[PDB]
Amino acid sequence: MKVRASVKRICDKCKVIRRHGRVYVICENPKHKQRQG
Amino acid sequence: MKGILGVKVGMTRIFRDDRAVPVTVILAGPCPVVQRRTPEKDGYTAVQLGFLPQNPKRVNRPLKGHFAKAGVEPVRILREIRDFNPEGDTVTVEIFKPGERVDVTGTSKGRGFAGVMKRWNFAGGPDSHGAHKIHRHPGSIGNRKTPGRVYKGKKMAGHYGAERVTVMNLEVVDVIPEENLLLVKGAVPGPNGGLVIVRETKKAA
Amino acid sequence: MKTYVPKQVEPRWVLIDAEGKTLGRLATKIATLLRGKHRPDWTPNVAMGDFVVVVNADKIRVTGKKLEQKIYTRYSGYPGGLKKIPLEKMLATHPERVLEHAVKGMLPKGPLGRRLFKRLKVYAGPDHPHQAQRPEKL
Amino acid sequence: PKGVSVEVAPGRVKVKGPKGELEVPVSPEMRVVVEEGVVRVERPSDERRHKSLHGLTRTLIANAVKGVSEGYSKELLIKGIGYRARLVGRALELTVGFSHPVVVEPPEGITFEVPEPTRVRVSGIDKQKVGQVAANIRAIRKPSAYHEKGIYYAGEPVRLKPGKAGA
RNA sequence: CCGAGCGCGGGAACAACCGAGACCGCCAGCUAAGGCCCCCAAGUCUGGGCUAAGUGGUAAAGGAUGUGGCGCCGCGAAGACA
RNA sequence: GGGGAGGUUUGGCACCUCGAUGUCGGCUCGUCGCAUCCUGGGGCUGAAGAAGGUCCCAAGGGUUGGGCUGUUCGCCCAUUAA
RNA sequence: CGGAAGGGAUAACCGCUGAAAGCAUCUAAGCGGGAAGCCCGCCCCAAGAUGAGGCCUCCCACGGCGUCAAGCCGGUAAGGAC
Repeated sequence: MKVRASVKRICDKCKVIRRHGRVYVICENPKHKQRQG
Repeated sequence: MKGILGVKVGMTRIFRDDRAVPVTVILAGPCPVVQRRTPEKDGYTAVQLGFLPQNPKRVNRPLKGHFAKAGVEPVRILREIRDFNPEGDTVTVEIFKPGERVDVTGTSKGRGFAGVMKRWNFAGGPDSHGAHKIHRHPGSIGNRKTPGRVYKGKKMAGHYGAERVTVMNLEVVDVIPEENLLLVKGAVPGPNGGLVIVRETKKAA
Repeated sequence: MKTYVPKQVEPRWVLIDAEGKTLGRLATKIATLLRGKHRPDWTPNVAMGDFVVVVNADKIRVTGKKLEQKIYTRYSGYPGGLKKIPLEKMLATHPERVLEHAVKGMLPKGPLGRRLFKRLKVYAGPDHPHQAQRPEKL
Repeated sequence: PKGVSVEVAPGRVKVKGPKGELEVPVSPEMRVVVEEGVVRVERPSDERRHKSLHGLTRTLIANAVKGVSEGYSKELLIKGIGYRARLVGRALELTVGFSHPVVVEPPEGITFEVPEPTRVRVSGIDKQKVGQVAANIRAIRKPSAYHEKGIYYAGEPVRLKPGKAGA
């Protein structure tokens, strides 16, 4: 994942936080460190 | 950010320390301070600085024999150190001590209208093969139709000489009060016996 | 008949606020005044529109993100000479500009449109040169 | 909020306690007044921005009171090997994974204090600027570094295999 | 429709988009298209809805706890979401 | 298997130019672009360290010299943080 | 000998107190770190900066037509030039 247009909730222990302007997806293991980009 | 006025002399190599040093000397001499400057009625913080005494009739009129202290005029008249408030008296040379680094300002001698090689520096080219018609020439300048304009400031065939430059970071090794001289790591701009102001260096403050 | 021609009218000075006013809404008015268009004796070709000195510009207000957003461009003929300063810093250094600018593009442009801008003298303050009348307004 | 010392103003609740006083300027939007012995807060309407600001501010000033009522309990547990924490004069001189001793200096508004080298204690009389410097030390030496060693608050380290996974 | 209407006014400028057929004069009235904050002529009119991006001020499949409004099926004072 | 963007390539079109718009590479002189090759920083890593991979921000400055071929492209050469 | 040091705002990103939505969050209020990038410091030009700026001094009327209105004409004083 990590930076991409498509960004899911994948693993339930993730949240979508519209932070600093744009969509992210944060968790514990930052291997799913997604981001609308 | 203190200062001093000076004239140029010498360039050598004084085998001081153990190795050798290209040594340019300057005479700061009795170089006057004849008018301070203050914010409200100026806007900065400054002092005018005179030089070499030989002025009789050819000068006259305002003098600033007025000013508030006369002292007559040099003949190389006076310039201005910025951000500098002195102790008062006509400063000399010993303003700086052997062990400091400084900056030095002066005119570059006149090489006038020159060729682009001896200027910014270009290339020209083909001594033989190509032709003979474009040895010392710029060749190109700008694009075809768009622009169709010749770039403003395109390093061009022009003047290169009677200008001026301030050099940073030198190293004054000597200074003789008895005759008023200041000896630096030879780098002086401009010809011998000309105009040059010394001021302190810049580095981390 | 034949429509009337004001003779040499006297130049009436004024004064407007600054602080609290919206940047653009202000000039809109201000402009009109620089020309005779408020006057019941306006004429295109003469410029007799009121000398608007302005006080405390430095406290001009404006909407949205324009503080940061808004970009004041400047381009020397030198290739790469495009320098864009933001409204932000433009307040910080010589803010008076920002008004004079928003303004200077609300006039027309023929040799007198600029004569008219001379007919305007803002300061960031208040203060001004108390020359005469300059009756405050709103 | 007993022996506190609130002080309503236009949009700034200056509050004194047995330790010090803080100023907590929030938007006048909603309702800021002290009444009957405890402070209150209430939105203008059921509106997104309004609602949010109402909560935000309510607990902001709520903590603000508790801060001068002593809200300090934050301190870092430096786990490692050769990571020693010392305190000389005004400066805490800890010496961690960095080749040199880390020079920390208790500043204006809070008071640190190093009990033993294993762990640094921070008495923080300013709930805001407190977690800031907690995070400052924890980000002067980032912990967990694959296996261990660094600066932990107390948060359990997520592991990751050691001299392995280097294909 | 131009060409032959580069004669007119909108369209920022533009033969053909919109409006509209120029015998001439006028320092006279309405009105078209667009338009009324100032270009530039006329409402910073009136009244209420949406949006926070300069979107407006020109892009898709697709994506998200962006925001307003509508609807559906449990949970719940027997006591719930967390 | 879908959706786009770009206008370098390769093509389709034949509106300016047939009372001329002199087509290749190299010299010289560049300047812009960013989808960064180098140099910062940072994210993640099937990342111990080392070095590596990949993704985001970032053009300020830099982008070498010889062999073959007219040749740009290419390979080689000895190198370089590149 | 020049690229410095350093200051100020930032990207991507890393963080602090903190809600809507009792819990969470790096944010929607506020605040901190963070790049060879941005502004400056640095060198140079530069008041034709029509807005001609500022400082320091230096010289000074009626002499013949303009009575009231701005000029016009002949030499002078600081001066400046051939």
